[PDB]
Amino acid sequence: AAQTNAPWGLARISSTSPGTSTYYYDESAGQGSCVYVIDTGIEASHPEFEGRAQMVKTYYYSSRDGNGHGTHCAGTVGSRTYGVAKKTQLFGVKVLDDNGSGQYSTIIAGMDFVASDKNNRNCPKGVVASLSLGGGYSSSVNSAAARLQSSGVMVAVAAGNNNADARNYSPASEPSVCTVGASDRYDRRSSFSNYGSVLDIFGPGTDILSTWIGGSTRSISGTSMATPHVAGLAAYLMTLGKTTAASACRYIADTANKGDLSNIPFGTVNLLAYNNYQA
Ligand SMILES: NC[C@H]1CC[C@H](C(=O)O)CC1
Repeated sequence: AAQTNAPWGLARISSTSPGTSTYYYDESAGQGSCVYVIDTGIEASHPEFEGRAQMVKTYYYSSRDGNGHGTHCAGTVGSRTYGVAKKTQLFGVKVLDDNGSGQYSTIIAGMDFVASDKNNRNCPKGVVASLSLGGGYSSSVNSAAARLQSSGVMVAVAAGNNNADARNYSPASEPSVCTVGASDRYDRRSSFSNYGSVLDIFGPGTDILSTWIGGSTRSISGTSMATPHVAGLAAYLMTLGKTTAASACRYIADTANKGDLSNIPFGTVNLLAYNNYQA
Protein backbone atom coordinates (compact mmCIF):
# COMPACT_ATOMS: atom_id res chain seq x y z
CA ALA A 1 0.00 0.00 0.00
CA ALA A 2 1.07 3.60 -0.59
CA GLN A 3 -0.02 6.78 1.18
CA THR A 4 0.84 9.81 -0.92
CA ASN A 5 1.80 13.15 0.64
CA ALA A 6 2.34 11.49 4.03
CA PRO A 7 4.02 13.17 7.02
CA TRP A 8 7.78 13.05 6.57
CA GLY A 9 8.32 10.61 9.43
CA LEU A 10 6.05 7.92 7.98
CA ALA A 11 7.79 8.30 4.63
CA ARG A 12 11.15 8.07 6.38
CA ILE A 13 10.19 4.84 8.18
CA SER A 14 9.53 3.17 4.80
CA SER A 15 12.55 4.57 2.91
CA THR A 16 16.24 3.82 2.54
CA SER A 17 16.77 7.53 1.78
CA PRO A 18 15.64 10.84 3.27
CA GLY A 19 13.70 13.31 1.20
CA THR A 20 10.65 11.33 0.05
CA SER A 21 6.99 11.89 0.89
CA THR A 22 5.09 8.62 0.31
CA TYR A 23 4.60 6.04 3.07
CA TYR A 24 4.74 2.42 1.85
CA TYR A 25 3.44 -0.43 4.02
CA ASP A 26 1.75 -3.81 3.84
CA GLU A 27 -2.03 -3.39 3.86
CA SER A 28 -2.39 -5.60 6.96
CA ALA A 29 -1.44 -2.36 8.73
CA GLY A 30 -1.22 -3.80 12.24
CA GLN A 31 -4.70 -5.38 12.21
CA GLY A 32 -5.09 -7.78 15.14
CA SER A 33 -2.44 -6.06 17.26
CA CYS A 34 -2.98 -3.59 20.05
CA VAL A 35 -0.96 -0.63 21.31
CA TYR A 36 -1.33 0.94 24.74
CA VAL A 37 -0.49 4.65 24.86
CA ILE A 38 0.46 5.47 28.46
CA ASP A 39 0.26 9.25 28.61
CA THR A 40 -2.28 12.11 29.06
CA GLY A 41 -5.12 10.09 27.47
CA ILE A 42 -6.48 9.81 23.93
CA GLU A 43 -9.35 11.77 22.36
CA ALA A 44 -10.91 8.54 21.06
CA SER A 45 -13.73 10.43 19.30
CA HIS A 46 -11.26 12.03 16.85
CA PRO A 47 -12.33 11.00 13.30
CA GLU A 48 -8.73 10.00 12.64
CA PHE A 49 -9.08 6.98 14.97
CA GLU A 50 -12.14 5.51 13.18
CA GLY A 51 -13.50 3.82 16.31
CA ARG A 52 -10.24 1.91 16.92
CA ALA A 53 -9.23 3.96 20.00
CA GLN A 54 -10.62 3.52 23.52
CA MET A 55 -9.71 4.79 26.99
CA VAL A 56 -9.26 1.89 29.38
CA LYS A 57 -7.83 3.49 32.55
CA THR A 58 -7.35 6.86 34.22
CA TYR A 59 -5.88 7.87 37.57
CA TYR A 60 -7.57 11.30 37.56
CA TYR A 61 -11.11 12.65 37.80
CA SER A 62 -11.60 12.19 34.02
CA SER A 63 -10.30 9.97 31.24
CA ARG A 64 -10.38 12.89 28.79
CA ASP A 65 -7.13 14.09 27.24
CA GLY A 66 -7.18 17.75 28.25
CA ASN A 67 -3.56 18.24 27.13
CA GLY A 68 -3.16 16.86 23.59
CA HIS A 69 0.16 15.05 24.02
CA GLY A 70 -1.35 11.58 24.42
CA THR A 71 -3.66 12.12 21.45
CA HIS A 72 -0.68 13.18 19.31
CA CYS A 73 1.35 10.10 20.27
CA ALA A 74 -1.64 7.80 19.67
CA GLY A 75 -2.09 9.41 16.26
CA THR A 76 1.48 8.57 15.29
CA VAL A 77 0.95 4.95 16.37
CA GLY A 78 -2.32 4.36 14.62
CA SER A 79 -4.35 7.23 13.15
CA ARG A 80 -5.58 6.73 9.59
CA THR A 81 -3.57 9.65 8.13
CA TYR A 82 -0.76 10.21 10.63
CA GLY A 83 -0.18 6.66 11.91
CA VAL A 84 2.30 3.87 11.26
CA ALA A 85 -0.11 0.99 12.01
CA LYS A 86 -3.37 2.18 10.51
CA LYS A 87 -5.52 -0.81 11.60
CA THR A 88 -4.20 -1.40 15.13
CA GLN A 89 -6.36 -1.14 18.25
CA LEU A 90 -5.33 1.77 20.50
CA PHE A 91 -5.84 1.70 24.29
CA GLY A 92 -5.38 4.82 26.39
CA VAL A 93 -4.00 4.77 29.93
CA LYS A 94 -4.05 8.25 31.48
CA VAL A 95 -1.13 8.41 33.95
CA LEU A 96 -0.39 12.10 33.29
CA ASP A 97 -2.72 14.95 34.22
CA ASP A 98 -3.79 17.64 31.77
CA ASN A 99 -0.65 19.66 32.53
CA GLY A 100 1.44 16.68 31.42
CA SER A 101 2.57 15.86 34.96
CA GLY A 102 2.34 12.68 37.00
CA GLN A 103 3.91 10.95 39.99
CA TYR A 104 6.20 7.99 39.40
CA SER A 105 3.86 5.90 41.60
CA THR A 106 1.02 6.55 39.11
CA ILE A 107 3.20 5.81 36.10
CA ILE A 108 4.27 2.52 37.68
CA ALA A 109 0.65 1.60 38.44
CA GLY A 110 -0.23 2.29 34.80
CA MET A 111 2.51 -0.04 33.57
CA ASP A 112 1.37 -2.82 35.92
CA PHE A 113 -2.16 -2.18 34.68
CA VAL A 114 -1.20 -2.80 31.05
CA ALA A 115 0.65 -6.01 31.94
CA SER A 116 -2.61 -7.40 33.36
CA ASP A 117 -5.20 -5.64 31.20
CA LYS A 118 -3.73 -7.06 28.02
CA ASN A 119 -5.17 -10.40 29.14
CA ASN A 120 -8.63 -8.84 29.08
CA ARG A 121 -8.18 -7.68 25.40
CA ASN A 122 -8.19 -9.40 22.01
CA CYS A 123 -4.73 -8.85 20.51
CA PRO A 124 -3.92 -12.10 18.68
CA LYS A 125 -1.02 -10.56 16.75
CA GLY A 126 0.63 -9.06 19.82
CA VAL A 127 0.74 -6.19 22.30
CA VAL A 128 2.87 -3.01 22.36
CA ALA A 129 3.14 -0.19 24.90
CA SER A 130 4.31 3.33 23.99
CA LEU A 131 5.73 5.42 26.88
CA SER A 132 6.49 8.98 25.74
CA LEU A 133 7.44 10.14 29.22
CA GLY A 134 10.17 9.99 31.78
CA GLY A 135 12.19 11.76 34.40
CA GLY A 136 15.28 11.25 36.50
CA TYR A 137 16.64 7.79 37.22
CA SER A 138 14.45 5.54 39.37
CA SER A 139 15.08 1.85 39.97
CA SER A 140 11.37 1.35 40.70
CA VAL A 141 10.32 2.92 37.38
CA ASN A 142 12.84 0.84 35.44
CA SER A 143 11.67 -2.31 37.22
CA ALA A 144 8.05 -1.58 36.30
CA ALA A 145 9.04 -1.15 32.65
CA ALA A 146 11.03 -4.40 32.80
CA ARG A 147 8.02 -6.20 34.32
CA LEU A 148 5.73 -4.92 31.57
CA GLN A 149 8.17 -6.10 28.89
CA SER A 150 8.61 -9.49 30.59
CA SER A 151 4.81 -9.97 30.65
CA GLY A 152 4.84 -10.15 26.83
CA VAL A 153 4.45 -6.53 25.75
CA MET A 154 6.82 -4.75 23.40
CA VAL A 155 7.75 -1.66 25.46
CA ALA A 156 8.98 1.42 23.59
CA VAL A 157 10.17 4.36 25.71
CA ALA A 158 11.40 7.86 24.94
CA ALA A 159 15.12 8.51 25.47
CA GLY A 160 14.42 12.02 26.82
CA ASN A 161 14.82 15.58 25.55
CA ASN A 162 17.81 17.00 27.45
CA ASN A 163 20.61 16.45 24.89
CA ALA A 164 22.17 14.26 27.58
CA ASP A 165 23.09 10.64 28.25
CA ALA A 166 19.87 8.66 28.74
CA ARG A 167 21.52 6.48 31.40
CA ASN A 168 20.32 9.09 33.93
CA TYR A 169 16.66 8.95 32.91
CA SER A 170 13.82 6.49 33.55
CA PRO A 171 12.35 4.39 32.07
CA ALA A 172 14.85 5.24 29.25
CA SER A 173 17.73 3.62 31.12
CA GLU A 174 16.04 0.22 31.63
CA PRO A 175 18.05 -2.17 29.42
CA SER A 176 15.23 -4.62 28.68
CA VAL A 177 12.87 -2.15 26.93
CA CYS A 178 13.33 -0.36 23.60
CA THR A 179 14.79 3.12 24.14
CA VAL A 180 14.09 5.53 21.27
CA GLY A 181 16.01 8.65 20.26
CA ALA A 182 14.82 11.33 17.82
CA SER A 183 15.97 12.37 14.34
CA ASP A 184 14.97 15.15 11.93
CA ARG A 185 13.98 15.11 8.27
CA TYR A 186 17.59 15.66 7.15
CA ASP A 187 18.79 12.54 9.02
CA ARG A 188 20.39 14.54 11.84
CA ARG A 189 20.03 13.63 15.48
CA SER A 190 17.40 16.00 16.81
CA SER A 191 19.01 18.84 18.74
CA PHE A 192 17.28 17.88 22.02
CA SER A 193 17.52 14.10 21.73
CA ASN A 194 19.18 12.20 24.51
CA TYR A 195 21.88 9.72 23.43
CA GLY A 196 24.12 7.07 24.94
CA SER A 197 24.79 3.36 24.93
CA VAL A 198 21.31 2.66 26.36
CA LEU A 199 19.61 3.80 23.14
CA ASP A 200 18.37 1.03 20.88
CA ILE A 201 17.02 2.91 17.87
CA PHE A 202 16.16 6.33 16.43
CA GLY A 203 12.86 7.39 14.93
CA PRO A 204 11.46 10.61 13.45
CA GLY A 205 11.10 13.17 16.22
CA THR A 206 11.45 16.75 14.90
CA ASP A 207 8.36 18.46 13.42
CA ILE A 208 5.96 15.51 13.56
CA LEU A 209 2.38 16.17 12.36
CA SER A 210 -0.31 14.14 14.15
CA THR A 211 -3.73 14.34 15.81
CA TRP A 212 -4.58 16.84 18.56
CA ILE A 213 -7.51 17.42 20.87
CA GLY A 214 -10.58 19.20 19.60
CA GLY A 215 -10.54 17.11 16.44
CA SER A 216 -7.50 19.01 15.20
CA THR A 217 -3.88 18.35 14.15
CA ARG A 218 -0.52 19.92 14.85
CA SER A 219 3.23 19.43 14.55
CA ILE A 220 5.37 19.04 17.68
CA SER A 221 8.84 17.66 18.43
CA GLY A 222 10.44 15.30 20.92
CA THR A 223 11.66 11.82 21.62
CA SER A 224 8.02 11.54 22.69
CA MET A 225 7.21 11.70 18.96
CA ALA A 226 9.89 9.21 17.87
CA THR A 227 8.69 6.60 20.39
CA PRO A 228 5.22 6.00 18.83
CA HIS A 229 6.81 5.60 15.39
CA VAL A 230 8.75 2.66 16.83
CA ALA A 231 5.74 1.38 18.78
CA GLY A 232 3.58 1.47 15.65
CA LEU A 233 6.34 -0.19 13.64
CA ALA A 234 6.52 -3.00 16.21
CA ALA A 235 2.74 -3.58 15.98
CA TYR A 236 2.97 -3.60 12.17
CA LEU A 237 5.83 -6.13 12.14
CA MET A 238 4.16 -8.34 14.75
CA THR A 239 0.99 -8.47 12.66
CA LEU A 240 3.12 -9.60 9.68
CA GLY A 241 4.53 -12.38 11.90
CA LYS A 242 8.10 -11.12 11.44
CA THR A 243 8.82 -10.79 15.17
CA THR A 244 7.34 -11.06 18.67
CA ALA A 245 6.98 -8.75 21.64
CA ALA A 246 10.12 -10.18 23.26
CA SER A 247 12.22 -9.86 20.10
CA ALA A 248 10.83 -6.82 18.25
CA CYS A 249 13.33 -4.25 19.55
CA ARG A 250 16.23 -6.46 18.41
CA TYR A 251 14.50 -7.10 15.08
CA ILE A 252 13.95 -3.38 14.49
CA ALA A 253 17.62 -2.72 15.25
CA ASP A 254 18.73 -5.64 13.02
CA THR A 255 16.68 -4.33 10.07
CA ALA A 256 17.25 -0.59 10.64
CA ASN A 257 18.94 1.80 8.24
CA LYS A 258 22.52 1.85 9.57
CA GLY A 259 25.02 4.70 9.53
CA ASP A 260 22.70 7.27 7.94
CA LEU A 261 22.32 9.77 10.82
CA SER A 262 24.63 12.69 11.57
CA ASN A 263 25.67 14.08 14.98
CA ILE A 264 25.48 10.66 16.64
CA PRO A 265 27.93 10.70 19.60
CA PHE A 266 30.59 8.05 19.66
CA GLY A 267 29.13 5.09 21.52
CA THR A 268 25.51 5.64 20.48
CA VAL A 269 23.86 3.43 17.86
CA ASN A 270 23.49 4.90 14.38
CA LEU A 271 20.27 3.05 13.58
CA LEU A 272 17.05 4.48 12.09
CA ALA A 273 13.79 2.51 12.23
CA TYR A 274 12.83 1.03 8.84
CA ASN A 275 9.96 -1.26 7.83
CA ASN A 276 11.84 -2.97 4.94
CA TYR A 277 8.66 -3.02 2.87
CA GLN A 278 8.99 -4.03 -0.80
CA ALA A 279 5.77 -3.92 -2.83
N1 LIG B 1 -1.34 -11.74 25.95
C1 LIG B 1 -2.68 -11.30 26.30
C2 LIG B 1 -3.26 -10.49 25.12
C3 LIG B 1 -2.50 -10.85 23.86
C4 LIG B 1 -3.38 -11.69 22.96
C5 LIG B 1 -4.18 -12.74 23.73
C6 LIG B 1 -4.97 -13.47 22.67
O1 LIG B 1 -5.38 -12.81 21.69
O2 LIG B 1 -5.19 -14.71 22.77
C7 LIG B 1 -5.14 -12.15 24.77
C8 LIG B 1 -4.81 -10.70 25.14
